[PDB]
Amino acid sequence: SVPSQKTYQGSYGFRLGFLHSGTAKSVTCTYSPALNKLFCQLAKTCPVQLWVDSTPPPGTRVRAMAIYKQSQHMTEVVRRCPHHERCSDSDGLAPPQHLIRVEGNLRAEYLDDRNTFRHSVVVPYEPPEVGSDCTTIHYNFMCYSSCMGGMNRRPILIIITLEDSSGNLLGRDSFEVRVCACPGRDRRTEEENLR
Repeated sequence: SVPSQKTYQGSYGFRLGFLHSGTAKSVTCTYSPALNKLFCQLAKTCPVQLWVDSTPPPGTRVRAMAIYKQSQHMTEVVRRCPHHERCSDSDGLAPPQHLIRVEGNLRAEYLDDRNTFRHSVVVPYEPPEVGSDCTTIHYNFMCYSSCMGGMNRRPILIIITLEDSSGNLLGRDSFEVRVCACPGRDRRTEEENLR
């Protein structure tokens, strides 16, 4: 089967937000609203904001999962390539096979789905701190889009789900991601091509 990607704000008005990082050659992570696509370097910090209109219940969680964007590849589990899964760059929590990691959250849990074999990483939703209007999760993406035997140049979508304590859907949003050497240039290029 295939995870839903339908945008759904739900009862709490859940949606993502992204910083405005620009397209300088030196940028390590940058988001294109026109393409709904994040461009980032390998394993670098990718801040993703969570916005809500009202605070969901204690025990609410936030899950991230990757799927292939093209329909003909969508049933294939997105995973790290045969090189990266064996490079012993584990942070002690994330399984070496998982593309998506959460950085700096000791409560992050990594799931290998017993039925679909898909990977995901889930954290507790924390309401914004004092003087803050949103909550930010720092993600790392642990393979290049180009990795042979892995993503193999195929585009992927990251699905972020707000879920209750049982894992039921409360909200959903998504963005494409490209992991590449020069996110600034690739964003500029793809946006030009779009135009």
